[PDB]
Amino acid sequence: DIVMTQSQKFMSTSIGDRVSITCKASQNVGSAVAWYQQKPGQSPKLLIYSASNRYTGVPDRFIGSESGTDFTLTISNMQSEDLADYFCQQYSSYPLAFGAGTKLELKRADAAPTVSIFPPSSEQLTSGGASVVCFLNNFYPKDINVKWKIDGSERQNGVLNSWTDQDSKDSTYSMSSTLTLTKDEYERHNSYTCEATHKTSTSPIVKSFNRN
Amino acid sequence: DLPLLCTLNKSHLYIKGGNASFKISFDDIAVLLPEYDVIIQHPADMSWCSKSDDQIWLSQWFMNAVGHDWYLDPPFLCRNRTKTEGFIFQVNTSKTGINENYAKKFKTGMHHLYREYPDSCLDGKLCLMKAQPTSWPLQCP
Amino acid sequence: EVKLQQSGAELARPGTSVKLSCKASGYTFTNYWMQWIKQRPGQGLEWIGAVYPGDGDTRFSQKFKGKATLTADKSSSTAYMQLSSLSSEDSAVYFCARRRVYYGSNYIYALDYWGQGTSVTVSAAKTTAPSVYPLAPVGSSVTLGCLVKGYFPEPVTLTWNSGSLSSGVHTFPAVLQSDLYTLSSSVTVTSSTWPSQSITCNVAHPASSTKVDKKIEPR
Ligand SMILES: *[C@@H]1O[C@H](CO)[C@@H](O[C@@H]2O[C@H](CO)[C@@H](O)[C@H](O)[C@H]2NC(C)=O)[C@H](O)[C@H]1NC(C)=O
Ligand SMILES: *[C@@H]1O[C@H](CO)[C@@H](O)[C@H](O)[C@H]1NC(C)=O
Ligand SMILES: [Cl-]
Repeated sequence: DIVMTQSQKFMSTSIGDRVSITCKASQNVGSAVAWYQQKPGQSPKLLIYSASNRYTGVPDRFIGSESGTDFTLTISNMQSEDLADYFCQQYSSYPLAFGAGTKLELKRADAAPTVSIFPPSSEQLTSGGASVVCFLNNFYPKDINVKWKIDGSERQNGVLNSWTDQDSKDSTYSMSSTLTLTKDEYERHNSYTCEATHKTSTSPIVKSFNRN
Repeated sequence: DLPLLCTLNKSHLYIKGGNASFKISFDDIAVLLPEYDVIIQHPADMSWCSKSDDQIWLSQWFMNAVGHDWYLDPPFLCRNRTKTEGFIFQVNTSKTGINENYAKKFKTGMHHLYREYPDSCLDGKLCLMKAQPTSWPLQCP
Repeated sequence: EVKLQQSGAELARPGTSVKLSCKASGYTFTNYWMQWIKQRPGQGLEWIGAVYPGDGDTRFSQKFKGKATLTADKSSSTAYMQLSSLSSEDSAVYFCARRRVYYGSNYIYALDYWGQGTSVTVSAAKTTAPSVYPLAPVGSSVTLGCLVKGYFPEPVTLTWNSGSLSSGVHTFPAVLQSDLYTLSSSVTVTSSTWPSQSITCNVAHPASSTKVDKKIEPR
């Protein structure tokens, strides 16, 4: 089978910049390569076919090019509406193969997360459950690591994480981390901590409470 | 008796022989693959390509006319006659890797077969010849 | 005009099967192979296979052999994809797209038209209403939260003060874990805003026909 090896999964860009996304075919596929654009919750749209031909209504700024088994999608001048996922594909032969995709995101100044911790609610404890919630809000860049510590011991089981997409207005990211225990397991420990590692600080941002 | 050959726009190639009439295309789409289709290593293997004696005859004539060596040259492919997608045979004419020698032999055969062979197979590029039925063009002789 | 219309969202128990449909309009159905593509949450596109409606011939990605069954009905211009022995890894959005039957060099052989996608969710859960928990603080600004747990299926509509408090809100995408969903939301307001003014989390789950309000009260 022919495999398409796409460049970087995430690319930070600025509006008006020239952006290049690359894809490498495992064998020669001639020029039988397509590029697709996809926005969240929408179907992918065909941008380029035959490596360099713009599909119907595709603007001039999308430039497809080829060199042997190396294929490139260039956005000559990135517009705000171009922030999206991009996928290369070979269609020379079955099985068709897609590149892993590249998401173009917007560059902005680094921002430390605002961290807030919440012990289980009175209502949840009444029902026998115990969730500890940590929000890590409005940070930049997107890479972040949250570690839960219970009495200085790292806890991995019972952690549920969720991340927002890049905010449309301020270009930040946010994250929610929920540690769920039984009320009995929760009452067997005192100190509950969520520690966030982000490039904005050389030491983790720590939010903590003691059950007792 | 001899099949009729035609070139329109110095790029679109055709061949007619009796009731059979094909368009000859060259591009990077590998429509057939040895994993799915009929491998042709002897002229008689073409009985599996079609129910039509005329389509089999014209395909064998073309391959003989370009100098194909049924036993020593790389085998080629056709779609099994039981499939309904359509008659087709495919020859690998890629001027690259292990196929280079055969691709040069094919190119020579095509230059001898067609008056002005407009060779579209680029050096080092995947290029596959697909022969498919078509109505004989109105502008052809 | 060319259109590919896919069937609605699927909810299925583990080990069962679902059959997705893609109805084609505005073109000759038999001149195209219908492609199927999978997209897992936050991941890329993965080609599954294709079906030729003329005789039902198929092409598959090696991974999906034994998982997907591809058929087509020429009379109704519909292609079908049956997904068998369903597991959590099958929860995804599935797209259909068309690709022309080869007929010379002068056609586009990329996937020019696509369906809108069909969501498949694999879970052992029955329709369950959510538990909604108000999260009061443990500066210049205060952050309040709302925790929505143990529900199925998606979606829930979460708002703050009936949607009148929209700035400084982060509603996180729901996550499926152990057959049930969890969703959370935070709201950040000035220290002058809360608790002087009331702030309530509103959660609607139409599948269970439930609407719950939880006022955030100081601990
Ligand atoms: C062309 O296709 C037919 C199927 O339509 C192939 O015939 C089958 O061959 C198997 C053995 O490999 C038999 O068990 C089946 O009974 C055959 N089916 C029918 C309908 O005849 C045939 O072999 C294919 N031709 C080539 C050259 O591969
Ligand atoms: C070949 O001849 C048969 C009748 O013998 C006819 O049905 C068929 O259409 C002919 N082929 C073409 C392309 O005309
Ligand atoms: Cl432009």
